[PDB]
Amino acid sequence: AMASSESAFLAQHGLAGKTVEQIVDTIDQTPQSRPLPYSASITSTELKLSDGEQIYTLPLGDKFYLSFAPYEWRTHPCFNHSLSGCQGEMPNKPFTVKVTDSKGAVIVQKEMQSYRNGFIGVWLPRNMEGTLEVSYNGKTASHAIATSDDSQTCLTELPLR
Amino acid sequence: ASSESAFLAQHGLAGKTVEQIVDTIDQTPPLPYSASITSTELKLSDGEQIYTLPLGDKFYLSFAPYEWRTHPCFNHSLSGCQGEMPNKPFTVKVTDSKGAVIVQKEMQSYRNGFIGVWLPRNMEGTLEVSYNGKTASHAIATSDDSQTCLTELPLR
Ligand SMILES: [Cl-]
Repeated sequence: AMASSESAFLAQHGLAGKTVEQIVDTIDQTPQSRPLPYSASITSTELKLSDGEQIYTLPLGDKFYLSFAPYEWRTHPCFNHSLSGCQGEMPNKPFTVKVTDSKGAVIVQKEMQSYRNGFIGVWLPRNMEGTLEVSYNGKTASHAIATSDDSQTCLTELPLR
Repeated sequence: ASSESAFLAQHGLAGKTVEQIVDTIDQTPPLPYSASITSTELKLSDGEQIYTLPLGDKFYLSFAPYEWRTHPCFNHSLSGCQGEMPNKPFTVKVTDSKGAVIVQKEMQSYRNGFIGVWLPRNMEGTLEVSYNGKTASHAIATSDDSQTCLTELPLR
């Protein structure tokens, strides 16, 4: 009969009518310093949103979201990515990004720009295992990744050497 | 925890992707809640409040082949007029405007007489359904304002 607080939250933060990917992309890529006015974190299966004590959960779709932040000097640990609170070391930098699965298939291969928050997000098939490689100005980092339901959505262990 | 998050947990929708939730609902063999799907979201209600779950990259189209009788339908929901041919085998083909075959599958209609397909967004094309040497066809589109229910499929 009446609009939920959850539905109203969506409407007031610019998120109504968007697909869940567009919502995640919009939030992760917002060109503001952190923290954002509301909290947002992402797991293998849910986007969690909050205006205060109260939490809304939006199911993800067919694709797993991995957000990673390459670094040169220092890093911080991360399991589920905070779209609203975390700052990576390298904002607005051009990277070359390659994701390859366990049987050699290239899933991602392109030039990507890190966001204001220093992260890059990719949308990946679920239940794969593979490798992410990142490269910047002659330097590279790589790390094993997986996209099962218990896999992390945040990868910060990418020291460029 | 919000009314919304609790609702999902309580009805065992927690940790499912939005496609799994839609599939579960549409394919159920008497859900204690209401549900309606649009081009861009799933609406859920407990009768007091309405929750909205954004869909993903694919459009959900639910359709009902028929032989003798049919009913008009805008967006697909649990309530309203149901389909006509429950738990039957069909062969479903979807071709896009440039002739690419998008789906070609044998699919079983659900207890409500519908079949659901997940399609790329912003495409136009044709849906064709076969059953016992009879066929039905209809133009379809998956734009942000297209309907998610198609009942105009007379098997002939
Ligand atoms: Cl709510």
